[PDB]
Amino acid sequence: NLQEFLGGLSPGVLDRLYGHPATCLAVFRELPSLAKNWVMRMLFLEQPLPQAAVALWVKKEFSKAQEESTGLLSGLRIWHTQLLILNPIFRQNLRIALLGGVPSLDKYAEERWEVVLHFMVGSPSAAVSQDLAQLLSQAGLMKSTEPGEPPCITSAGFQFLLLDTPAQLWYFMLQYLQTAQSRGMDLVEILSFLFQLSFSDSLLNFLQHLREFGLVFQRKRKSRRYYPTRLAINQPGFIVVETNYRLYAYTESELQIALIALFSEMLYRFPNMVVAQVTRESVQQAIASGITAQQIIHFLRTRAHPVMLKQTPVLPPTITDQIRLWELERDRLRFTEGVLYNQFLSQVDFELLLAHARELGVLVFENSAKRLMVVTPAGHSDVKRFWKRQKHSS
Amino acid sequence: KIVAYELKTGGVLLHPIFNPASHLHFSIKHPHTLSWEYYSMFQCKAHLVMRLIENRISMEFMLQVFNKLLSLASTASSQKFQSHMWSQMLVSTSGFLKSISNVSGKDIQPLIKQWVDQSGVVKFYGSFAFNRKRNVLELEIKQDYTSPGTQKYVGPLKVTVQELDGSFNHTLQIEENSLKHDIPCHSKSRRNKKKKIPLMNGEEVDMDLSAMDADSPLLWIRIDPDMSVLRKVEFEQADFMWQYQLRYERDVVAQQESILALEKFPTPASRLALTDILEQEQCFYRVRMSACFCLAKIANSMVSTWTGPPAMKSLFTRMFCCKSCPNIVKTNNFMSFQSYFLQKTMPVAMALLRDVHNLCPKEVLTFILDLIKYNDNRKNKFSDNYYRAEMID
Repeated sequence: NLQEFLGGLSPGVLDRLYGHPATCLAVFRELPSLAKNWVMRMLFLEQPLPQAAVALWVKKEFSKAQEESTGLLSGLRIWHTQLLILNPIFRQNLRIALLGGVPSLDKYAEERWEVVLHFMVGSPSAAVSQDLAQLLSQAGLMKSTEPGEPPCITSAGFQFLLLDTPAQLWYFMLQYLQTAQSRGMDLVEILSFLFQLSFSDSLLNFLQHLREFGLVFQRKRKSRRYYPTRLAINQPGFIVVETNYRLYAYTESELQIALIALFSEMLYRFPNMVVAQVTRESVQQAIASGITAQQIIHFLRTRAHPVMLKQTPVLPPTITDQIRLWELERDRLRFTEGVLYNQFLSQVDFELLLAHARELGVLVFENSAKRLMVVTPAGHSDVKRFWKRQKHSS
Repeated sequence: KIVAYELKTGGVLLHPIFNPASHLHFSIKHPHTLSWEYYSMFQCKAHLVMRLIENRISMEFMLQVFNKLLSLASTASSQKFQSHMWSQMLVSTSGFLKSISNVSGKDIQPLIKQWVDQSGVVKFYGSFAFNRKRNVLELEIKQDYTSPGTQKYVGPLKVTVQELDGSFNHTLQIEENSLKHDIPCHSKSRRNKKKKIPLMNGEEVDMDLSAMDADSPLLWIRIDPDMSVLRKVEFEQADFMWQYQLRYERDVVAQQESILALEKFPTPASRLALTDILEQEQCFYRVRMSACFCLAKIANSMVSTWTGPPAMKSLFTRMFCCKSCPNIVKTNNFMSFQSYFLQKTMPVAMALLRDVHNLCPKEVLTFILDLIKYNDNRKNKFSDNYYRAEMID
């Protein structure tokens, strides 16, 4: 979430990111319930106040809200104890932010995201863009390994595909920012634009990428002015599920049919409907590709036709249980690197060695009944030395 | 005794050649210049080297050597010629080796050259590792040959490995550049079924295999079990292997060395092992007398963990006191000669118990004083002087 993204930041980047135009307001809206009230209170105070007052300024009931809000805003570093006055820069910017100093667009965003997903899946016809392809490849959801051949889809790719559009886009933009820092694009400048949307060379490239994603559209041969789409700020279902593992989806866009075929066997395709079967073969194929039953169940539930909304639960218990059992049927091997010792002599002496590999992060599996500790070869030169020291101590 | 003396000061040189031994402060050319401790260790090393010659050339051939010497002497002892033949009553080293070579056809000149003419004992440091993939046991035996009393051994070396399929002997060739010796290991199909594990002798016993490793079949290893060299072994087993070697071995020197090596592992499984040794008649009595002192040392080391009464007290009241009165000792009947020795050695080890304050507990001192007060010896056919003297000790 955006709260996680902002919490994972340093004070030096935080105060700079608190730009005058929008950031002080976008981060304010994040404040879930009560911290808004305290920010408004001590927006006009130039004198810090004791912490005991803030502690006792919430009744005994519902105090956990007080502690959680205080911790969240301490992490955000909106104020400092100074002994709880707010940061002067944030106070000034917030005062400046508080009395101081379309139908075609949504369709465009939908179509652009749909073609992006078409390219993501193995669609022969899709929009071509080398920058988009390499960005998706380095986002961790795609791997090519051969420039001549079109890139394939990794295991995480299917999971990302089956996610809903809001979370899908949000995670995609999170990965975009994380890779922006890697490629060298300043994070603060690009981040501030997202906040400003909900109200330079790097800016131009970032806006180009956003337009490729379909969140914005200049509409004037790439002019300075832009008109953000609905997705920039941040529908009825069509699938009918039977009790015999049969799906009737009122789908005209090929994207939905492809998504359904990812985990179902298609039987018929009518102009305004398509018939598929959820069989062991298709479900286990999806599970092997990497999906888990939770994504499939959530996808079918969110794309649930209004006819089946009346029944509770919306998705039949037999279908849900069958999908879950099919996914459980498979349990899979793992991969790690390690080295094992033996002849550990005294018992109380083996317990002290277990804490050496656990603190360094090179321990995989321990055994106090046989004395059997696995150590990765990456930290083999540090565990052996410790063992030698212990032997010397005797 | 001899490895302690030879590592302490130089070494004992049987058969010197005329100084041959300059590492020690007296001359070994005459018996009246020898130190008395050197004379005692000389006789001790001489009879151990004769046991080694019996190990190479069997005991019946050895008794035939001695009978040939005695028979030459007794044919010599009846002549009247003034020493034409009376010098057959005098033995030498060359005559003894020649009589050995006459009766057996083997000469012992490497063994004589190593253990007589050379004046040193050997030190063995062993450690093992079990290779689960190739099912082998990789021993690692290194010698300390740079100490002042030591020498380098290059002969063969017997090792006895007790695995789940039984006890197997292996001969290792320990040349100068040798360090790793790979010996093969057998199955672990006596852990699949509960079957009895066969021992060094022909018998077999039920073992509790819960402490054993799941991947290794081997229960214990003994480097040079028959004491066929003049050696000091320092083997690094795991503590459960020492406990299995204390419980189920049919060799008293291995039970003694496992008692000696269990003092470094104060775990409660070792306390259970020594307590099961102490309760066990049909164990040799000098092993139980050592297990008393080992149990006292282990009990001193695991204070602030010890649960019930002090060590060996409940065991003393179970073995040697009345059933109706626990604190009154039974009247003295010393006719068993093994529970007499164990009874007179158990409070002596029990008095080495110490509390968290480093003072002997007043539960053991009161127990010893009640052993002294309630002592009645008007009924046995044996005297009480050694038992009362051990009570004062």
